[PDB]
Amino acid sequence: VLTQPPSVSAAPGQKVTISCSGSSSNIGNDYVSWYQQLPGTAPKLLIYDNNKRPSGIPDRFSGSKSGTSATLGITGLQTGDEANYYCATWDRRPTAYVVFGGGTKLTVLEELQANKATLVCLISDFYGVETTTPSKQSNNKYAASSYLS
Amino acid sequence: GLFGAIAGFIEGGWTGMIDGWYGYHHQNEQGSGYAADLKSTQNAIDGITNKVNSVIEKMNTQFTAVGKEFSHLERRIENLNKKVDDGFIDIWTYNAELLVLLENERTLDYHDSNVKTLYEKVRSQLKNNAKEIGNGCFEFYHKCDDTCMESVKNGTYDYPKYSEEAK
Amino acid sequence: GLFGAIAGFIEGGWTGMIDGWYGYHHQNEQGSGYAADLKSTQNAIDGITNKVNSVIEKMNTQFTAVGKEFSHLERRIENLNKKVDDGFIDIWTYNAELLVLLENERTLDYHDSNVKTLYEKVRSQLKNNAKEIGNGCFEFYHKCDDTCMESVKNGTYDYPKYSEEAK
Amino acid sequence: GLFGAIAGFIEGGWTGMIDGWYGYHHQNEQGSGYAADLKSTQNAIDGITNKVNSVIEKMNTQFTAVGKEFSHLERRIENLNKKVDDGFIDIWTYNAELLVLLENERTLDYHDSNVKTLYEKVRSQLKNNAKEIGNGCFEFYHKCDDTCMESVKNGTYDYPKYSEEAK
Amino acid sequence: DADKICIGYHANNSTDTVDTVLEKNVTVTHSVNLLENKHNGKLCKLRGVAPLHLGKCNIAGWLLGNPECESLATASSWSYIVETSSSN
Amino acid sequence: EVQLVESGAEVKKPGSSVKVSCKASGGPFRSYAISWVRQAPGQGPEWMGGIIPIFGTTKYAPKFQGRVTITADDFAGTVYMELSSLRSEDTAMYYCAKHMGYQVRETMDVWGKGTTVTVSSASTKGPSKDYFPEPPAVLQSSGLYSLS
Amino acid sequence: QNIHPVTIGECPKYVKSTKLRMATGLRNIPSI
Ligand SMILES: *[C@@H]1O[C@H](CO)[C@@H](O)[C@H](O)[C@H]1NC(C)=O
Ligand SMILES: *[C@@H]1O[C@H](CO)[C@@H](O)[C@H](O)[C@H]1NC(C)=O
Ligand SMILES: *[C@@H]1O[C@H](CO)[C@@H](O)[C@H](O)[C@H]1NC(C)=O
Ligand SMILES: *[C@@H]1O[C@H](CO)[C@@H](O)[C@H](O)[C@H]1NC(C)=O
Ligand SMILES: [Cl-]
Ligand SMILES: [Cl-]
Ligand SMILES: [Cl-]
Repeated sequence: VLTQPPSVSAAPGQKVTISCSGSSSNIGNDYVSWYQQLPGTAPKLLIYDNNKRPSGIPDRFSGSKSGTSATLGITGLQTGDEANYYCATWDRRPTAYVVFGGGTKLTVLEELQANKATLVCLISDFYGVETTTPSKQSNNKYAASSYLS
Repeated sequence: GLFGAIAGFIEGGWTGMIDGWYGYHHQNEQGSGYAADLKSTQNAIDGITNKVNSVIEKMNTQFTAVGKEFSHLERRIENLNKKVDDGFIDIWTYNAELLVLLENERTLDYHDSNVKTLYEKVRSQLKNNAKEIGNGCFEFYHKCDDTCMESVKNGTYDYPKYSEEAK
Repeated sequence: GLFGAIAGFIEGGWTGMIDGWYGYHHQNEQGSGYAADLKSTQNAIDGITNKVNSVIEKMNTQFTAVGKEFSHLERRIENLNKKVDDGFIDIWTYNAELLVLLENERTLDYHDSNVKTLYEKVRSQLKNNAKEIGNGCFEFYHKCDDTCMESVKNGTYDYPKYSEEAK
Repeated sequence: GLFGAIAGFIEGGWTGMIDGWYGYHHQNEQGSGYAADLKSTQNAIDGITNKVNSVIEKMNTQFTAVGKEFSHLERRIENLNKKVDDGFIDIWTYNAELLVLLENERTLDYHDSNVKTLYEKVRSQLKNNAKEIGNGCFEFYHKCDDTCMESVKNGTYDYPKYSEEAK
Repeated sequence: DADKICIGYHANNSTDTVDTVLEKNVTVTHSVNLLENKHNGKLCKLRGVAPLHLGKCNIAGWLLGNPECESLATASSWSYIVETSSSN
Repeated sequence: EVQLVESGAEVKKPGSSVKVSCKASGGPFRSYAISWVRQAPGQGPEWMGGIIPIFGTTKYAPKFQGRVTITADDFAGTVYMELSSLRSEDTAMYYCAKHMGYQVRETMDVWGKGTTVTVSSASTKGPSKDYFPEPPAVLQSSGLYSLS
Repeated sequence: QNIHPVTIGECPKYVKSTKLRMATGLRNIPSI
């Protein structure tokens, strides 16, 4: 597999770099591409053949490969650039296939009559049992839920 | 074939070259193998897919076309209607069969030209650093390791570098 | 192209050769320039004008062909008449479009063959008094002044005369 | 021709080669003569007979198709029937004439390719044991008696045997 | 000194053939069939709209109201009309 | 440009199989390969396999080797993906993406909008609490969602 | 299609042909 740092952060206007490290079976002997992924949308190609950009990708995106490590670079960091970034390459390991990196997140700075009874404990306005993961309100305060069957 | 390559001076095909239509088989001390030529296989796949789409687009679909009924006192227009229906079928059958016959001939010649173009490209690269031994093979006068072979297949063979290293 | 010359080993065209379709660009101490090859441009213009005239002559002009009127009790022959008119239009549209598609392919290949024929003619003339440097250029081993260059373009180059004068 | 041989670098034809379409004329101390190349003439006769049969088979015979009679009150369907008959004749006339025009061009180019294929076969055989003197002739550097000439025309010329015997 | 490279082309074990005017039954590595010869042997709905089968009756019997065609009195919409050789 | 349009969402039980499709604009024959990529929630993409024009040959990732079948109806400009012996872990968004050329490769330059496949032991049921496919909610061990 | 010249809907063009195969690849020569 390809290893990337799990998470990187920077302030607007800065340059960040996302490293992708593999082995001699993948990156060390084949080309590397990069994809950007925004919530709710499909992966978008940013870099192909190590360092080439498709039409429509701005100048501030760039890539390179050194031996076994590839590297994505972004400059003039914008709020719209906060997404997940993935490297991909052609692994000749066992049967050949396309392999993605782990990913790198860029941050910019009545019922009791049926012999059943369930508990209700809500929680919001923050910043046997199932538990709701902390979603995001329009308020921008964290909300969730929890129940003990 | 019109270009003398397929079933020509290259006597036959390669079941062991699986990744494309035209390519190389190399043989040096490190080993041997096949490799398709991507750039030329791609250009042909462009044209052939285009050819097939062209045939499709020219034969617009037939919509609802049912027969008609005539009385025993209307046999002249009955036979006229039959004459029309049969006539057009004879013509589209001719058109369909002829187009496929002619396009099939051109498609085969097309592949034959593509192989010949590839062979002459390599010949133009290697110049007199290698001996044209017929059957489409070049025998090198210098040691051509894997990097050397890889550069021939990329079109960036270095004729000056090896002209001094001949055996 | 089927002959590997146009967009082939001759990588591109010459906006500076204005007097014809195929020709030469020379370069010696006196100067440089373009010159169309009259004899081969003429042969192609013969054939292409002939091709265009052939298309014209095969499509005889349509004379007066107006529609017809039918009553509410004649819809079978009304629809038959419509079937006939539409059918023939579909067939001449197919014929017209197909002829132009096929002739366009042949016309381009034709030009490609003409360039390759010209290049091989010169190659056959110069023999080994000049070095084939790819891209369609020959580099001379002897000084080739304007008279020398003019004789190459006339097809009367003097291989014995210059074989003794190599640099 | 698209292949530069017929009416090309081989300036003309041979009324004295009577037994085939393409072949050889040799000239050594014992004598001279023509000889058709059987294998290549046969392949062409295969294809051309096939071509002619293909044209035949695509034009199925016309069976009984007589006219019809109409009264002075039936001129719309009379003219419709005339429109149909004339229309189909215009279309089969176009089909027939166009097929023959296009096949004639391909047939001539076909012969041109066959001659060029033969010339390159011999060239590939003789390699540098003979001098390409244009017009399609090879001038030998060694004595080539009748057995030698016969082996060239069989495709089993012995380039190693004669490379040591050059004059 | 025996290092060599050869140009060549693909082959496989396909047995499909094609025709040209010059030659018949040419085995080629790849081809497409352009001609459909297979049907399902049934009369179906046409884009979710079932046809009108007239059965024992013909056009005249349907519209006039022959006693044998009460099955057709409910016909409102359809995609095509089907008669048979027995529709008398 | 090119439009890749996947077929609708699917909800299937474990051990069954699903056949999704991807219809491409233009053509209908294409000169570039098409492969399928999926992505489970909170995960990176994983390639599944692809198919080559004219040659029709396929390559599959080792993880799905043995239970995925990619096919193409070039006259209908459509490519299919059939995945069998479904596990709950197969719940993901499935994309078709095209390659720049005719070989499958790390470079997919245009993607479809994706379609979802949900694999749960549950069946559809109306709410009373205890409803299945989503019309924030949480899911019990039952596979049933319960909201508030 | 060669099934029937009467059609309802969106059908292929009817022809009387029995074979219509179009080469996409090259001449297959596996064993020589
Ligand atoms: C292959 O050829 C391209 C030019 O077409 C060149 O840019 C590239 O560097 C070459 N690759 C190698 C390994 O020489
Ligand atoms: C050009 O060639 C013709 C033969 O085609 C010849 O008669 C003529 O003398 C040549 N011109 C010159 C200047 O050599
Ligand atoms: C002519 O060539 C064939 C091979 O094509 C060979 O078998 C035969 O012996 C040759 N004839 C002579 C006289 O060498
Ligand atoms: C081609 O093959 C078919 C089936 O094997 C056969 O019926 C037909 O006669 C053959 N035609 C020719 C010209 O070989
Ligand atoms: Cl061939
Ligand atoms: Cl061209
Ligand atoms: Cl000619």
